[PDB]
Amino acid sequence: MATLLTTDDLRRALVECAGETDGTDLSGDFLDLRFEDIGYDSLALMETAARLESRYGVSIPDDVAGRVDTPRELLDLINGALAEAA
Repeated sequence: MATLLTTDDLRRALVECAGETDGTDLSGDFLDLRFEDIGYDSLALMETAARLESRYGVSIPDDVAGRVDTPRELLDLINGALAEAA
């Protein structure tokens, strides 16, 4: 359905917040427990994503993205937003 952004892309966007970290299982997956693992409630990461998209150029989906509980959701969010943007 979409193939604009990539999983590795969301990774970098999330590293900007925490570059250094000796606690991450990046040898199999990082979505099964990314938002739940760290303390990133939908109320904290909300504004964080609001600015993260300011550079993307795509629309401003703060509602659906604001209530993002899982990490993989954020990726599929900006992705579909870019496809429709064009």
